[PDB]
Amino acid sequence: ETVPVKLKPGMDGPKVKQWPLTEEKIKALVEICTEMEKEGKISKIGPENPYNTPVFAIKKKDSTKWRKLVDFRELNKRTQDHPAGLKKKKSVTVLDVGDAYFSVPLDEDFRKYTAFTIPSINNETPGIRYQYNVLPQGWKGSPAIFQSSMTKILEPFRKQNPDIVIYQYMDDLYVGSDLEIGQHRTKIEELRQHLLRWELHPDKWTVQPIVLPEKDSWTVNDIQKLVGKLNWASQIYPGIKVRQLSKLLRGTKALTEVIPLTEEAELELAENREILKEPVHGVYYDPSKDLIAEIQKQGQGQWTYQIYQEPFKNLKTGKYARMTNDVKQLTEAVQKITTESIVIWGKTPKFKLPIQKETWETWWTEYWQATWIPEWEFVNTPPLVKLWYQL
Amino acid sequence: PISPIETVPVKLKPGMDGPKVKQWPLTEEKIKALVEICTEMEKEGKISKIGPENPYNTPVFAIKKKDSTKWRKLVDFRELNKRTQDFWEVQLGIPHPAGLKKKKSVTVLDVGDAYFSVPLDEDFRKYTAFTIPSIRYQYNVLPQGWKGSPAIFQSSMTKILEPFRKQNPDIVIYQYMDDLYVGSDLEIGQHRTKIEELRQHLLRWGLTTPDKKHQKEPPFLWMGYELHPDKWTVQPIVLPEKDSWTVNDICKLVGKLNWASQIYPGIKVRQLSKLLRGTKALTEVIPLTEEAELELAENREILKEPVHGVYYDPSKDLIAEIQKQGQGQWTYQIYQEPFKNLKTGKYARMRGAHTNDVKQLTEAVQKITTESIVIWGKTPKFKLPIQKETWETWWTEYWQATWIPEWEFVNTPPLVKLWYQLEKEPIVGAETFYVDGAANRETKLGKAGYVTNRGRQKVVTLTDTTNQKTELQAIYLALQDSGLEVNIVTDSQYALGIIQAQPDQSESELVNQIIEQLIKKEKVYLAWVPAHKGIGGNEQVDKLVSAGI
DNA sequence: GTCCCTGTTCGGGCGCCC
DNA sequence: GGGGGCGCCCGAACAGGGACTG
Ligand SMILES: Nc1ccn([C@@H]2CS[C@H](COP(=O)(O)OP(=O)(O)OP(=O)(O)O)O2)c(=O)n1
Ligand SMILES: [Mg+2]
Repeated sequence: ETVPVKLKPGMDGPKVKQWPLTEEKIKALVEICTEMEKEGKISKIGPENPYNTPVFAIKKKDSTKWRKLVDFRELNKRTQDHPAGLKKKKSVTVLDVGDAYFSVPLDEDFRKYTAFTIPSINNETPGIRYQYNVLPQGWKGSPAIFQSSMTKILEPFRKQNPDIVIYQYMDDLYVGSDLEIGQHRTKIEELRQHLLRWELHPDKWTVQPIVLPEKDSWTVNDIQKLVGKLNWASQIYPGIKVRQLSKLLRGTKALTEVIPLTEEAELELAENREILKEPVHGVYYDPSKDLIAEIQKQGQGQWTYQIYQEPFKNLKTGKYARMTNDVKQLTEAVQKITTESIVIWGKTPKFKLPIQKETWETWWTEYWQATWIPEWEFVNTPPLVKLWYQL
Repeated sequence: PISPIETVPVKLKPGMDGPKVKQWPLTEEKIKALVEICTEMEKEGKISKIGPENPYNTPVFAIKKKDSTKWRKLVDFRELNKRTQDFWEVQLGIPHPAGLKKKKSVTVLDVGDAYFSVPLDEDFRKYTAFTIPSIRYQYNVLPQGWKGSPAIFQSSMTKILEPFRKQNPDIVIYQYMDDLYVGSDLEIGQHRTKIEELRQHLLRWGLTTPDKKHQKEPPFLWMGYELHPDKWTVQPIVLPEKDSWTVNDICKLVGKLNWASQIYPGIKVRQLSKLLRGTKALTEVIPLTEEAELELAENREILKEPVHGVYYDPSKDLIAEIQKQGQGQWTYQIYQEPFKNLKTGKYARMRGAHTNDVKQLTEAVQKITTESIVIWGKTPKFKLPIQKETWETWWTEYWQATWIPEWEFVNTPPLVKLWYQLEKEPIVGAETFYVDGAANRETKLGKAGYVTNRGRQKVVTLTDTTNQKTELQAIYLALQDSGLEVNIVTDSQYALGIIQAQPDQSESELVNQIIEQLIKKEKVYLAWVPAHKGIGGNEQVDKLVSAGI
């Protein structure tokens, strides 16, 4: 018997257009769907169902098996309404427990909101439309409805393994331990056996502090860059000051003129360097608000990011370095940053991506390996903040 | 005959009720066509006579078809359409001959009186009430004019063909409305056997396939094309030849050209498209600018030539090559073997107040990639008129993520290039200009000006300006009054943001003037400083331009 | 706050298909 | 004098960030 589910008040279901898919992905999708249809989990539907949600498919690692991925972000926004110890574990392992959901049927009056459409190559046919009969992978209702059954499956494993932390987020199960790798892995395989029957390291993660140049001669240009940087940074760290450094710039000087640093300007630069090695004071994570992530391209495979909920109130600031394909690296960056957020606060950030919308949409699903998909928006990075978080 | 297919259940939108819109006068000729049609349909159950139980009514007319021998009965359901529920359209796009693979055997079938062979939801029939002026009827089948008719037809058709598709996986059926292209790798005898099986399958579900519209030999007429065995051709495109052109007639002209550009390389519509700018209505007459009438002529010459396209071979590579046509115009040719186009096309969309050729190229590449994926389900390899190192410089100095798929350089001018390059470090022996501008939001008066480290200063008063403008003007002034090498310090994220993205084109005349200057210079270094923080001598020029505003 | 400027969406013509 | 699809171009509406008023 089914758990009634509803939409938030005054919201209609998703009506998002399916985007074009490669031949590979359509073949995988058609193969997957016909068998899901043969198991009763999805049903063919017509066009009188006015709702829709995009689908695609990712193939994993070195495998020859694809995974369907319904982009349920809109439906999740409209669907009716966390272990702190997870972020310490030496190893964290992430398993895909999405298959579990197809054991629970889905509320009849809600099924129509899960509609999706399979495209054909060169539009040989009209789209083929399906809807779900069971808890769909990637819907936010799915882990909720199935939670009670989930607790009951882990219960023996958890009891017998008290120092293993198991966390669930959507289709994912995060499993952390302080075990030696090998004992950890032997444990993970213990749980898969356990589940069948029915690598992360959040230590390594480190903050990327704001940096100040150090050098033996400064030009007017050097100092102008510095004062501008510090002025911005004072919005984050109110203890930054720039009066002495700025009085070295009195007059109308050539950019390449060399300015010897006075005692106090040397001093003030010394404080600032230390005021920067403090934690941002007064930042309290609030679950009623979205995590927001900004990413700036620093070049050379280097990417800087900050996570915050209110301007200049960072929860984390970090770096992502890589080996060249910007769009791939960016897509990888976004997955790593989301991963960290789920592990640290149990939520998914909203991304401000420094890329053109068509550029991103044309390629991001070639590099996507997660079972969830974060909200995002596209923005043109003002070239200034690129300088501020610079290496 | 009417299909024994299950009807598709349909509702009015809530709180709403069927149309009560009154029949309109009708030609004597049309009325006979209608009665002739209606007594036939009525006889066959397609429509049922209704009485005064039926309050509703919607207007009907008729237009003559291509066959120039039969009428098409239409209903202006515009009112019922608004009150009818939403559908999710299942037609996702238009098939293209360039995506067809070579087939040993080919058939094109049309379904006869297709709509009228698919039953309409019984509880919904009442709202389709119509009056044939000198009888009152309702529809029992899909009406031509109702908005649910296409998706319900296309969807019904897909259900009907699915058993056959499953049973015959290696027969290819391109299905556009009621029109079927059937391809097979069978010899003509065995293929004809499968066609008959497909027609019996269709007939069982009430869909007829009249021999009259059954094509058995090349060239096949399909989707506005002629399909020959090793090449396809677009059916001839005839451009108008007026002397007085209206908006409506520019708009119809641009359309045929855009349609044409799928196989005729080189087509351009910038100068024609720009005429449409600002106009009030379709009636309007516009005078062809001299560049417009010139452009029109080139296109005219292009269309006089003989052109065809080929079919797709999946065992070969997809190659796309792009040519710069100037002014944000691009053409491309997609092929697998040299000088045998699969298809062609153009990109000309103006995205952004300010941009440059490398960005525009990147957008063209992205448009082609998405289009290749629709038609062939894969990305092509590119041939682009841009040096590897031009690209590499851009990717190095642009603060955004950008990327072009696998590509190779072709030396076919005009090559895409960066027209100037801001310095990364300040310039020795270059005069340092501290620029600035202020404007009075109420009076709209402003000043732009600079101060230099060599003691020069200059203020220019402006009228009807904006703060951003004055800030761009100050930079233009420093550029105008400086040597071939100049250091400029600004406090404007606005100005700094435009100039640093290296545009070579802009909607803004002032930005264009700036660009012209940036191209003439040997070296420019543009630096930023926070405004109003006493930074000399941003501070000094700030007083000069603030004075009086 | 207001004003300015820039981007996106989206609806309106037209083209083509049925 | 009607419909649905895709495409193209355009302008209108609206969103979001920066600069400014005192
Ligand atoms: N302008 C048009 C053209 C077609 N249609 C719809 C979509 S396709 C369907 C075809 O109906 P018909 O069977 O009357 O097609 P035709 O008249 O093309 O050939 P016949 O088979 O001879 O009857 O009509 C429409 O609403 N408006
Ligand atoms: Mg027909």
